[PDB]
Amino acid sequence: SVWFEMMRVYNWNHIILLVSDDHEGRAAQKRLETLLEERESKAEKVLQFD
Amino acid sequence: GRDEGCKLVTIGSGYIFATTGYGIALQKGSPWKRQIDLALLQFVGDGEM
Repeated sequence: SVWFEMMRVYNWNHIILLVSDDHEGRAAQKRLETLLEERESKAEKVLQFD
Repeated sequence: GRDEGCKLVTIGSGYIFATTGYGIALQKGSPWKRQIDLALLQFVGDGEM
């Protein structure tokens, strides 16, 4: 969310999600998409793996 | 359509004209845009419009 606040710092909009884990990564993706709904934007590509 | 005697009739149906639409003006940065747009798509999508 502070990183979403970083989208208020440098006015950056084009982001890519990369998460190694799976449990916390889904909730982080949910929170990030909830915040990106406010600017009506989305991340480019979400990534989860082993 | 309410002309007395149906005298005053336009030419064509806007073929040689601008043919624009109407909308709801929101301020640049208003978070209400997506809800209003999906509500308009719902109002057209059921014949309520």
